[PDB]
Amino acid sequence: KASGTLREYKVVGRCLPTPKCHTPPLYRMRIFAPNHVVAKSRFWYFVSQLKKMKKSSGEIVYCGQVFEKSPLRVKNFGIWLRYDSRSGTHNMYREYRDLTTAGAVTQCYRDMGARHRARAHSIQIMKVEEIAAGKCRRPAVKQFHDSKIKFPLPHRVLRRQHKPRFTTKRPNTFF
Amino acid sequence: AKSKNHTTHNQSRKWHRNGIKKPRSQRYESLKGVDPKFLRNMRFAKKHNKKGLKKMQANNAKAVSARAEAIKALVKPQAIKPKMPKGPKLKRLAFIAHPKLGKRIRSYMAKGQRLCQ
Amino acid sequence: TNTKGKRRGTRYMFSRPFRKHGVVPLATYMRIYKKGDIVDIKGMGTVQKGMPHKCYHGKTGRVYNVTQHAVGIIVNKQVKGKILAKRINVRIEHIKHSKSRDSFLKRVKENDQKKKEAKEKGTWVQLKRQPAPPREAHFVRTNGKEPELLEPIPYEFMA
Amino acid sequence: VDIRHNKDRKVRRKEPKSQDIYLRLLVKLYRFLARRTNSTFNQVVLKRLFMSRTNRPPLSLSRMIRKMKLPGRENKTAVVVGTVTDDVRILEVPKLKVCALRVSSRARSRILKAGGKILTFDQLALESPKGRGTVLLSGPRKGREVYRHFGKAPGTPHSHTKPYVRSKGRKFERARGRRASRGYKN
Amino acid sequence: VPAEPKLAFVIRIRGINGVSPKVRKVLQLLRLRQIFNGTFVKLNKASINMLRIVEPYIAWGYPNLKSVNELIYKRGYGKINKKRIALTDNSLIARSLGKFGIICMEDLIHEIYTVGKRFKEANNFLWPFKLSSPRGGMKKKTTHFVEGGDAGNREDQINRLIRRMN
RNA sequence: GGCCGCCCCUCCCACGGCGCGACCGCUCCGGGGCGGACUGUCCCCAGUGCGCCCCGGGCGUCGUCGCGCCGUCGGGUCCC
RNA sequence: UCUAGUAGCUGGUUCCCUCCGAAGUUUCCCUCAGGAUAGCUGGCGCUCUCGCUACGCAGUUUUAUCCGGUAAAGCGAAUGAUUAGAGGUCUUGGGGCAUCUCAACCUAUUCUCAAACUUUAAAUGGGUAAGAAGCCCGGCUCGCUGGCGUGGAGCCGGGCGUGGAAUGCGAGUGCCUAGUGGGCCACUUUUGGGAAGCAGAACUGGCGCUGCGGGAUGAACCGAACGCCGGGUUAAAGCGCCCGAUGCCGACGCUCAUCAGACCCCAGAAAAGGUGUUGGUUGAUAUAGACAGCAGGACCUGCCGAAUCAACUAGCCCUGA
RNA sequence: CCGCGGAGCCUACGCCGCGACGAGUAGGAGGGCCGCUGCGGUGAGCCUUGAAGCCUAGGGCGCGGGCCCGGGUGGAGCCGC
RNA sequence: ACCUGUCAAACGGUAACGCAGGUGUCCUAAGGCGAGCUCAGGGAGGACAGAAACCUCCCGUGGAGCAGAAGGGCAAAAGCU
RNA sequence: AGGAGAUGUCAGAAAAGUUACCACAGGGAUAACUGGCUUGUGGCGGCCAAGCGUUCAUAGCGACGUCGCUUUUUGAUCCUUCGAUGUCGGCUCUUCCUAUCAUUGUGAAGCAGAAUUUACCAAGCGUUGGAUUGUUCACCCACUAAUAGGGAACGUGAGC
RNA sequence: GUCUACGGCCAUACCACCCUGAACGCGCCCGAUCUCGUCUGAUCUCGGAAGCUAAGCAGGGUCGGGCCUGGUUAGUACUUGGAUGGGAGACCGCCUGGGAAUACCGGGUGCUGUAGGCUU
Repeated sequence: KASGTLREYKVVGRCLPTPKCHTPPLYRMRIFAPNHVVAKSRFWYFVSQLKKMKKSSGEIVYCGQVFEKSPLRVKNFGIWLRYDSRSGTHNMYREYRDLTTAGAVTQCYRDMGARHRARAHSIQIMKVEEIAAGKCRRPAVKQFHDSKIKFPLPHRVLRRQHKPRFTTKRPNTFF
Repeated sequence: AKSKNHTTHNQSRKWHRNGIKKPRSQRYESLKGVDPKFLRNMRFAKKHNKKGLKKMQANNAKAVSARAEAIKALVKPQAIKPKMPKGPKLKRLAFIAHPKLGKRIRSYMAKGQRLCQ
Repeated sequence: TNTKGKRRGTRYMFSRPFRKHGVVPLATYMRIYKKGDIVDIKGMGTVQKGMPHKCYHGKTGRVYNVTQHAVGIIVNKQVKGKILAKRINVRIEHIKHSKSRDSFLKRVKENDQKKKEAKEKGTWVQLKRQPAPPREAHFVRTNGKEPELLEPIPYEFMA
Repeated sequence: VDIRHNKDRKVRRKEPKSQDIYLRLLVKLYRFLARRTNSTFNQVVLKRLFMSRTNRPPLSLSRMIRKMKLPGRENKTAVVVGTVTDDVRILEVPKLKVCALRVSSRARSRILKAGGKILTFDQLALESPKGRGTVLLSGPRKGREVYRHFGKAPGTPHSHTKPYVRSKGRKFERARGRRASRGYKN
Repeated sequence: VPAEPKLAFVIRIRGINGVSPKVRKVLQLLRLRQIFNGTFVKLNKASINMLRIVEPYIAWGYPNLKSVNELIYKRGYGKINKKRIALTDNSLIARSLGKFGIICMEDLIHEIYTVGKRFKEANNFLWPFKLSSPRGGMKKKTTHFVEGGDAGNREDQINRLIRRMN
C-alpha cells in the first residue's frame, strides 16, 4: 500500500454463517491505513493468512476510526514490526515520540523507507503500545526524558529565499 | 534460404472478425444416416396415414363438440368502468391525470377554480 | 512435425481409472437412449470398437440415430474459425446421459405445476431464476463476548 | 471510440438505377404514398420499383391463376411489380384484375378476352391508394439458370450443382472424379 | 451490518489501445466504449464477476443520492429512436418510459437510485454518460485504488471522483 | 378545513433489548429396572455400551408459540 | 530475318477528394524468390425486424452439468533412480582363525529424484443446457419391434404465455471478388544452444499500415490512436537553467565518493570485504563493582569509578573495478 | 370581408430536420460544375474595336484536382452546356 | 509417405537437421466362433537330479503373454490348449 | 463393372558429369572481410584455503571448488554491404590504450651487499641492428637501460 | 432376525487369524448302472441321502493391514489478472480473485432390487 498521514481503524469481521457453524467467532484488528477502503483490504490480508478466512466467505461487521485519547500528551511508542529486505525477513522493535498513535506509525513508515529502503507493502506492523519513560531503550528517544531540557537553535538557514531574490544585505544566521 | 515453419499467430483475430458462427438450427433435420430399415418403416407409416381419416375426423369432431360445450358452460365476465380511487393521493392524482378516465372530473375541478364568474 | 495417428496423445484420456479396470459394469449397456436426448462422449479404452475420436472426448451432443450397439450423435466441432455439426457413430460404452438436460426438464415441471397452483390459489409466485442478490442488512450479536484481537505473528526461519 | 465501421453503410437501393422517366414518375407517386400513408403495401411496392430486372422475374399467367384461385382471393387485384407473361400450357383463363408494369401482348389478349381488366400502377393508386383487396405476387427469383451453378462446389462430395461446361457430351468432364472406375466418385 | 449496496457507478479510466479480447467484450457489454464514459450497474453476482474482469480498466463505487441527481440532471441524455437526445422536457421520458410508470426526471432518478423493477429499462434508456477529465488529476491510472492508484472498487470515494468529472 | 408545534393519554405494526411461561428437536454432566457382550483383581470381581421407562440439567443462533416491560427526529395520506 | 523470341527475376507504371480496408497462416504442387486452395478484404445487393406522432445473436458473466493429467505434490504407494545406519536369519558365500566377524537375503525405518513415472491433484481451459421447435391431454398409421391393451417413430386435433438467469446488441443470406501467402517485436509459458540484437513454438497485444504527448535521441516501451478550429481539463511524464511548470518560508530521515549518485524497455558489473556511518537481532559482563589506563605476582589483585564486549544482520558510501 | 389581400419555397436527381461518427500501406468502390483531343446536337455563343499561345510583386474562387477576371505580348482562330 | 511416447503450457491444434524409437512386413492362422484352463515369479517337498530336466502342494492383481516399436487394453480375458 | 502390373521425390516428369575458357537474370532472402550481439574457446584478474615454502596456509605460490573482466585468438550467428566498402604481409607515418620491459618516486620479501622477485602512483620518454621464411607467428646471432603488450574498417594499395 | 436363485452399485464388500451358527436352505458327503469325460468318477456329467457343520458360506471379534470418509498439512505449494514494484541477476514481495497433495490424528467396515423359504 501507500501512505498519507495514517489513521487507526478498528475493523471487526467474521465468516458468513454456515449450517456447520451458525455463530462464527468475531475477530478484531487495529489497522493503520490512509482510508477505510484500504483498511478493509488490509484486514482481509492478515485474517486470511491467520484464520483461513477469505473475503468471499466472510463479511466486515464493523470498520471505524479510533480517535486518539490524549492528543495533547507527549508519549513514547514501541512498534513491533516485521519487514522484508532484499535478502530475508526480519523482526524489529523501534521507538518514537508523538502525540498520537497513528502519527507514531506514520513516523515508522517514513523511517523504514529512509533507513532500510523498505516500502509499505513489505512491512507488517504487529504491535504498537505506549511505553513509559523508564522502559524506553533507544538513546534517540531517551535524550528527551529530561525535565530541564534546554537547547539553542544554532545555525538557522534562511528559508525565505527568492522573496526579494536580489538584496543588498547578506543574511544573518545567528538569532 | 531458411524461412518460418508454422504459426497460428493472428489466426484467432481473423476468425472472430466475421464471428465463430454456430450452425443454423432448423425445426426439421435431415434423415441422412439414420437406420435404413428404420426409414423403410417410417415411409410405410406415412404412406398409409390416409386410412383411418374417417376415424380421425369423427374423434376430432367429438372433441370439438365437447370443448364447445365446455365454452358454453362458462360465461365471459364483463368488468365495470374504473372509478376514482379514494385513499392513496398518488393513485387519485394519476386517475385525474389520465386523459380518458379523468376528463369529467377535470372539467368539474376547473369549473370550481374559476374566479369572478 | 508430429504424426496424424488416430490415437496419438491418448495415453491418459483412454486409460481406465485406477483400480477400475476389468469387466465393464452391465448397467452401462442397460441405459436407454432415445432420439433427441443429450449424451456426453467419453472414450473407454477397454472397448476398442466404435471408439470416438479424441477430439470428441469431453464433448456433448444429441442422439439422432439408434442402432443395435451404437448411437449416432450430432456434435459441434470447431475447425479453424467455423463450428460445424458433425455426425459420429459411437458404441454405447463410450457415452452416458447428460445430467444438465435432466435438471432443466425437472425445472419445467415444477414451473408448470407452480403456475397451476398459483392460478388455483389466486396468488403470484416467482418463476425466473435470479442472480445472487446483495446480502441484506442484519444484526450481529456479540453475546457479551469481545471480539478476539488478531495480530501478525513474528517471522521465524524454519529448516 | 472502440467501434467498427465496416458495416455502417447499408447497401440497398434508394432509387432505381434506371433512367426510364415513366418508372421515375411511378417512383415519385409511390414515394409520396409510402410517406403519407401508414400502408405497408405502398412500402413494399416502392422497394420493388427500385429493384433490378433479375430481382423482378417475370410472372407466368399460369402461376397467377394458381395463386388467385386460393380461397378468399376472389374479387381481389393481383399486383405484380414486373412482367406478366403468357403460359401456353394453360388452356382456360378466368377473369382476373391484374396490375403490372409490363404485360406481354398475348397475355394481355388472353386476359382481356376472358373478361378481365389490366391496370397500371397509377390506376392502382387511384383505385386502391392503401392497397386494400390486393394479392402481392412475385415471380420465382431463383428460377433462372445462374442458380444451378451456385453453391457447394461440383467436385465436393454431396454437391448437385452444375459445372461450367463448354459443350455437353461423353468427353466433357465425365471421367475422373465423376466415376469410381476413374479415380473416384464423391 | 448494513445491506451491501445494490447500485454501482462505473467509469472507464483507460483507453482503447491494446485491450485483451475478454476485457474488450465485457467493456462493450457495460457500454463503456470510450474513456471517461460512465454508467450505472445493478449489483449481483453476475455483474460483480464481470466487474472483476475489467478491474484495471474501470474505477467504480457506490453512488449517493446527490451523485445520481447531478449526473442525470447535468449530462443525462436519452436513447430515443437510437438517437442521443438531451432530457429537456418530461415529455421525452414519458413517451419512451411512461408505460412502466416513469413520466418525469424525478421518476427516473428514483428508479435508478432505489433500484427495483424496471431498472433495466430506465438505465438502458440513459445514454452512457460522457464525463470530462477529472479536474485536479488522478493518482495513478495503472494501479489499484488500495495501492494508491485509481482502478477497482473505491466503495464510497466514487462520489469525490464524480464531483470532479461531472 | 387538515397537519405540525407541549401535556395525561389511545390502538396496531416494524426494529432492537430485557424477563416469564408453554411446546418441539439434540445432548448428558446425570438417577433409578428390564436383556447382551468385556476384563490375567473374572465363582465372593470389576467395568462397557444397547432397548422400554419417567424425573434432573444444558443447548438449540440464542428454535416455535404467546405474555408482559424498556428504547425509536420509527411507520399507519403523520392512528384515534 | 524468324523476333516485339521466353523470363516464377530487377526497374518503372502519369489528376483530385470521399468511404471501407488486409496478409505474411492451412492443404496440394520437381513446391521453398512461384502458383492453386481455404482464410483475411471490398463491392453489389437482397430477405426480414423494432419503434413513434423485436425475428435472433454474443471473443462476457451467472446457474447446472460433464471433460482433462499441466503447475504442485508423492516415493515408509506401482515403474525406474538413489544415501545411511538398525533388528533378525535359510546362507550351492568369503575371510581371519570350536568357530567369530563381514557380505548376501529379509523386515521396520531414513536422505535425495523423474520431459518420455505415478495413487492424488489445481488455477486458467474446452463442451452442453437455461422452453412456444416448449409442456400437457385425445386420436390415427406402420410392412419395423413384439407374450401383451408391447415398444419406437410418424401423422392429425385440443389446451396452456408469469416469454421461464444477468448484461448488451437489429439480424439473416446470395453472388462476384482484389491484395496477401518473406514477417518482425513484447509480458507470460516454452525447445535447442554457454549465450546472442541467435534459431524454433503457444496465447494475447503491438509494429508492419500510424501520426500524436512522454522515454534527450529510437519501428515495437509508457500514455493515447488522428476531419479544420476556440475555451476548459487530464493521462504517461514532469516543474534549478537550456525548457512550459514548485520563486511551497513543503515533511521525516539516509548519504561525501582523490572513478559519488541521479528513474520501466535501456544501454554496464559479480563473488568476496570495510573499526565509514546508520539502524536492527542474539548473547554476555558490571556494585560483592564494569571496559580503559597506572603496575605487580604470574589467570589474579590495588588505584580511575559507569556503561561495556562479542557475533551476526542490512541500508547508503567505499575496495573489488 | 370598413381591409379583396397575405414573404420564401418544391433544379423532388430538389429542399429541410435530428443523432452518431471521421487513422491508413497493399487493395476495393463512389463522386468530380477536375483536366486533354476529336464527333453528334445546342449556345440567333465569342473573335482583326483582337482568337490560340506565352509572361505577370494585380483582384479572387474552390478542401483539392484546377478555374475566372485585370495588365503585357501575340496576330486568327476558340470555348460553354 | 506413415506410426508410438514426449515436447505441448490438464479440450483439440501446435515448430526446429528437438529427444527416445519403429515401418515398406508377418499370419490358413497369429482370421472367426465355442469350450476348457491360468500366466511371470517364489516357497516347501520327491531315485539318479546338481544354480537350471520332470512330478506334487501352497502363495501369486497379472509383476507373464497377446509376432514386429511404444503407449493403452485385457484373467472361468484379448493370454494357453 | 470389379481385381491386378506403379510411380518410396510415396497427390504419382522418362534423365549422368565437368567448366580455372565461361555466360545471363538476379540475390545482401545467402557464404568468403570489417563492423554489431555473444564470449563457449583464447587471454587477463579476483574469492576460499588443502597443501608447498627446513620451521610457517597467505614473503612468494596455490589443489578441490567458485565469481568476474576483455574483445590483440578462434568460434557461434547472419543485422548492414553482391547495379562492387579493392584482399595477406612488409615498407612509411601519426595518434591513442595500459593489462609497466626500462627510466622518475615509493611500499614488501625467505630484502646482509650485489642481483632478483611481489605490489602502488604512473604511458612523460624509450623499446634496436641482422641470418632463414611471402609470410603474421617463430627461431637464432649481437648490441642494449629495456629490447613490454596492444588499438585506430584485424589503421594505412587514387601512399608504394 | 436370517438364507437361497438371479442381480445392481463393485473392498464401508478385500486380506490374515480367532469365536459362534437354532430352523429351512446352501454345502461338505455316499456311489458309478445309465448320460457324459478323464492317466486317475480328483475335476466334469450322472444316481443318491448313512453322516457332519471340521471346511466352504453367514454373523461377530482384532488399540489388525488395506479400503472409504473427515481433520491436519494450509490459506501453505501453485495459480487468472496488475503495476514506470524490488533486485546486477537468480528470483522475491504486494494488489485482485481461485486454491491443492504426503507424513500425522480421528470415525466407519456393505447398501440394496425381483422372486421363493426358515424363524409355526
